Amino acid sequence: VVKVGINGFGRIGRLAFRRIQNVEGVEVTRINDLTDPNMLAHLLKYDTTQGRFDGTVEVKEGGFEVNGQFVKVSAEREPANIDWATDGVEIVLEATGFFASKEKAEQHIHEGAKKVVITAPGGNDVKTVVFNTNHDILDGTETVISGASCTTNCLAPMAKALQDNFGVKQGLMTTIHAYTGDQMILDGPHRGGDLRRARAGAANIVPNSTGAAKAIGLVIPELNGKLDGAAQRVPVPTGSVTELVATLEKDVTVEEVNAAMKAAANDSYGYTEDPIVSSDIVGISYGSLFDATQTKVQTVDGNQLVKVVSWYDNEMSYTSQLVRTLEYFAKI
Amino acid sequence: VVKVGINGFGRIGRLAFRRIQNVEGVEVTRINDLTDPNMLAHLLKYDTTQGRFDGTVEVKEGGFEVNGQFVKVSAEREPANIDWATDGVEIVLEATGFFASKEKAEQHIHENGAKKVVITAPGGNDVKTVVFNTNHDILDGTETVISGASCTTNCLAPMAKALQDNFGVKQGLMTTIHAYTGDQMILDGPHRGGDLRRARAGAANIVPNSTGAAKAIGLVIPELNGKLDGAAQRVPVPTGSVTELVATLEKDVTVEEVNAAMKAAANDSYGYTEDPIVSSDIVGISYGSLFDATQTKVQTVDGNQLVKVVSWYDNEMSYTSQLVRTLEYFAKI
Amino acid sequence: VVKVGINGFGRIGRLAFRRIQNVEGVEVTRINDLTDPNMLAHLLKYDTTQGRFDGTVEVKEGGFEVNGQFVKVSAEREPANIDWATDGVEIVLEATGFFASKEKAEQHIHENGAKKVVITAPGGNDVKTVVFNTNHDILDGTETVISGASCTTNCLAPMAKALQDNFGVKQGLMTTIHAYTGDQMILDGPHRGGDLRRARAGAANIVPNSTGAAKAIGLVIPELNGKLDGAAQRVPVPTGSVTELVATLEKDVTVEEVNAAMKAAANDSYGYTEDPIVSSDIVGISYGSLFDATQTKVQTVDGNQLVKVVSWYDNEMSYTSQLVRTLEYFAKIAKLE
Amino acid sequence: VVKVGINGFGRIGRLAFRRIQNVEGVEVTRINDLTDPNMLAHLLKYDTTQGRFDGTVEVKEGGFEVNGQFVKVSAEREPANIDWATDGVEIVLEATGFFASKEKAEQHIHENGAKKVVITAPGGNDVKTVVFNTNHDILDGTETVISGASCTTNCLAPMAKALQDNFGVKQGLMTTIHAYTGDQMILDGPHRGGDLRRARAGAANIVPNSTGAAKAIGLVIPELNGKLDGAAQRVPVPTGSVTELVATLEKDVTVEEVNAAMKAAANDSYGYTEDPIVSSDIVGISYGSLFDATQTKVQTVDGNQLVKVVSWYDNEMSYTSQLVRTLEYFAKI
Repeated sequence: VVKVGINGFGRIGRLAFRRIQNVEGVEVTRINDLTDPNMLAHLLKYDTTQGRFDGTVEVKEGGFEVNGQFVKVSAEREPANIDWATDGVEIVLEATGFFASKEKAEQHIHEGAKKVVITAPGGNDVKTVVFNTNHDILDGTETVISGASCTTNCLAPMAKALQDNFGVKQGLMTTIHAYTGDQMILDGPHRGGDLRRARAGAANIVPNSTGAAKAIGLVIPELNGKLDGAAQRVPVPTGSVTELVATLEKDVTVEEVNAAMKAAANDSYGYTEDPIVSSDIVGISYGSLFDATQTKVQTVDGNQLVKVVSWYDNEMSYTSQLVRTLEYFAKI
Repeated sequence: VVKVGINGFGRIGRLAFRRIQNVEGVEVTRINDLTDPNMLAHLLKYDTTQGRFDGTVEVKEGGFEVNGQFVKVSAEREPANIDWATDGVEIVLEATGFFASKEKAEQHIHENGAKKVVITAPGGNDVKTVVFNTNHDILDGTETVISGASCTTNCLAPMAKALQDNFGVKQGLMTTIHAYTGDQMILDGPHRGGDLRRARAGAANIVPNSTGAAKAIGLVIPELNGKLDGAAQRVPVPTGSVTELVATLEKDVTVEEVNAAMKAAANDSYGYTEDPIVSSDIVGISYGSLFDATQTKVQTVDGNQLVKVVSWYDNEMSYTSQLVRTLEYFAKI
Repeated sequence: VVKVGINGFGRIGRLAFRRIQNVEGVEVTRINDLTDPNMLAHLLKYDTTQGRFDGTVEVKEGGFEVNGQFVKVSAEREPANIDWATDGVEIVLEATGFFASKEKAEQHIHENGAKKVVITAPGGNDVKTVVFNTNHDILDGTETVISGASCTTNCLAPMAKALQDNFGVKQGLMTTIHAYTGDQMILDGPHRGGDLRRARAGAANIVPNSTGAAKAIGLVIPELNGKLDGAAQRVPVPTGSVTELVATLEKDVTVEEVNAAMKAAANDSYGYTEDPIVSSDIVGISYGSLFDATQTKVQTVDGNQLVKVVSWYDNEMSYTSQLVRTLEYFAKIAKLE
Repeated sequence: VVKVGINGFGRIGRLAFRRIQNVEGVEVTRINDLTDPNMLAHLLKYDTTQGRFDGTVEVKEGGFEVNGQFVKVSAEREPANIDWATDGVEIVLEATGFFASKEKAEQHIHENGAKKVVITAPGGNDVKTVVFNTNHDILDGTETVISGASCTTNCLAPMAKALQDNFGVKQGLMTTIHAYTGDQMILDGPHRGGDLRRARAGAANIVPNSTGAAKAIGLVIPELNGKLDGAAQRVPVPTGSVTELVATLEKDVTVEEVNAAMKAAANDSYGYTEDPIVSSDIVGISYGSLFDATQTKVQTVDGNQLVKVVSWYDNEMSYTSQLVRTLEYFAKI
């Protein structure tokens, strides 16, 4: 029974919680967010995209009581004074976004938590892990690691599969992504200065930058600098799809490509041949779901351009990955 | 030429600036906002619901150059620190929503600056609230700070008044199927105001919500004071709203009389149709309120009646048009 | 077990089918629809609003295999040519919309056919309209064809009923902030029914629309006959709706009084809540109506009162849940004509 | 001067009509549609995505009176029964989608018929495809029936030809993040064409969908025949689209070089922009395609380059604008 502690109860934090209620070896014994508990309890009970909470949530003095089981809920501002140990928390899921550094993160470790999985990007100190793609790089001596981004978790299994089977020369990625909470609901000043995220998110197709373009080299070394992309935010509250147009070190057919993805299938990387749409991936556990129906292999004058597509619930897919990385990193 | 100053370049502020461009005799010579001029310029040029700006917008030293005309853009945190006079501003449109009291608003008014102020919100105790063409005749010219009511009040006012002048209103409940607003979360998250419903994804839910238009209609129509109440259902539409009013009248009526009466009350602020229009059809209109005769109802049961009247409005542009009419009028009084 | 047959595999038929998988004494053994089987199987496995099918669906020779069970799927144009008996179907759910009359509906009831039919269309003359847990007591079992009312009525009835039984209703006006439906155009175009409002883009407008719920509510609650009337405002939500009733009562009341009464009338078809929920929170619910105590208003002005009560409902699964609950009951109270 | 007749008053037809009201020397004198005139008149006046009609529309005996001018509105099912010649119709905009072939579209050519036809869909074998400002120079003026291509083709063409004429195109793959259209279901249900993806709620999903603009780009830009292939992702926006093209070129290039080439190729049909716009900012434009320099990508990995260019476009109005540009030229040619 791996005891988890969540710091930051946003979309990712709350979904992390939910997902853990369905994973056997793991369970949350301590939550720490700055928001008013009644507010957090309501948001956990009612979710627009992920649906009602599977169970019951009742506010109590120390925290909540989820399905006849008390869960401590604190509102500590600094990792320093979060006595995770009192509740038996051995791993901490840092998802507030204010501790994206090796230093900030380590604060959770005193005696005190033992290991921390960061949601934000790593840097020199932190290793970036996309479960079932490169969690093998973890030896056990790590204290802080990153679960990478939602987009990386979708692109990795797919790109790795292209690399391992045919070898990738280079490629460009385009993600038709759902709008996120950092976009304006209506045209207004985006405190980040982004002239595009300042526009109404659910009323526009909004071009936007991506980090999974380069960061992909931190998960799949042989691809370092080989891939680049962008995104197109669209009016869907959750659910995304990644398109990778690549050039390979070997010629292929649609069937070969599709086959290789099926061969690479597991709990984190699924496979379909059903003509599905966005809504069909809301809430899945796969961090990425290859769509064989969208595969393309254009041949013109002996040269090929390969197109492979993968769907992913930018919310639950990403969360399922975080939860899998947690349970593993904790058992190391 | 009525010189206007805009404090707060948000949705209202920007649309107010836009409307003024098609109102001869009124010009905006200064905008005060804390946001980077470049961000503001961009938002004035490109608008999702109201369209591309009609003309040119350039960021120049000290402000903007819109259609060959210069507009100073300042970023003062304190109203008293805005020298509206140096730019010839005689009347300020308080559109930040941060100031809703006679005291706070009067700061604009001094010698280094403003002469008159129109706040875009319920203005407090010592402030008259005006819905153009409904009660602006109460302005004697001496007042310093006035209120232009709210977007919902401007829709409700002319409609309710027509019911009062023709039949007498005993009491009534109102429901506004309102477009979502910047006040709501784009995706489920902690709402800074603590509102558990505004905390929900605004463009993906029917969201029940309180309002005070019907409750403070007495500030516009004294005879209705305390006679009306309501709420709203926010829906996945970026702009455009409808206000339904169910009430009890003193005289018995027919669907025909209520509609005829509304039509007679029609003017530049209160429109009238019989076309089965829909919400997008009112986006950007100039009427502060548009009565819809196709949705009228007069239910008679055992001698007693319930009358249902409906009016459309662009919670953004309808309101804005009303604010400009009042600015111009108040300024010239 | 009540063996049900579905005729019309649209939103209603498919959801009735999913709901039945969670109801023990009922199962579907025959589906009849003019659509290519593969298309239907796909729409059953995947659903934009009600989610992924709970289990497995495969196209097989002559029908589907759903959760390890075979279900025959035919495409008979005429009810007369559907051997419902062959599959053990005792009760049929007529949801195609093309057999909304008693005479037309009875075509399912032949020798090698079904015994009882429940239409999803409105009823009226020789067809009783039934809103389970509100007026299913009007069924004696001898009836051949009955109606399960409309999505709107199954929401309104339990609420209006409580107001009547406890305080007495004089009159009232209803407005439903309703999700857009399949009869609306996805983009502005000629609506085949000639309706100028349903001709407009359903997911990009607040669209006024007329309902008959309030008018024919008397068919379900005789006392309220002619006492109610209403309409709707279709809004940009693929599913999930809310009904607001505004009425005058026989006696004075308080918010607590009204809410408490609604809570007292709560059961499986009529839930009660006090949480400031929102539209997406009732998508997929099995309640036929969910009273929201946070929206109640009792306005008292100069001695007179206007009472406002609001109930949420998934215009799809709530209605679907009520039909299944009516199918099962009608099937077992069933007496051979 | 040029009198146009419209057959099929759906989205394309009604927009062409509107667009022509703002085009000098072109007037619509005859409309033919099977739909009831009152429903058509209503759809012309009110439009969710393109806004209220610029003027007045009134139903009259045998037609409409638009902005004071009468227009004949008939409902003949067979093209042979439309006496276009009576109204002075010299050219016909065939948009019913039921005569997308030379011999069929030709049924419009007779005594009381027209002299030329422009179909709004891939025309067939003996029909030329035309994207104004990129290849209308192939019109000799003696053709009877021609095609204005598709909405995506009018977007992809100029951009694609700019790359060909400037650097030489090897191959490329297109992806259009497209607005949902009339052929998608508003809610999940059986799609008439058997398409399992178009059967899904188009205003509530990202919907992968096949296209043909890339595979048939050769009918407009010969050198590119068979070098391009694509697909689309329909998203929840009522109108407004953007085309992404990833290709390999004959020459090495830089971002600046590509953008500059695009700017140099700009004109009335092909726009250029460096502002970080969004889809709604594109609704209603007259460009057949608008290149966005802010989205250009030129990736260089070990000496090999992958170029990505992007163009916005209103799948409705951009394409409509192209159609009337072509209609006018063809008629005068």
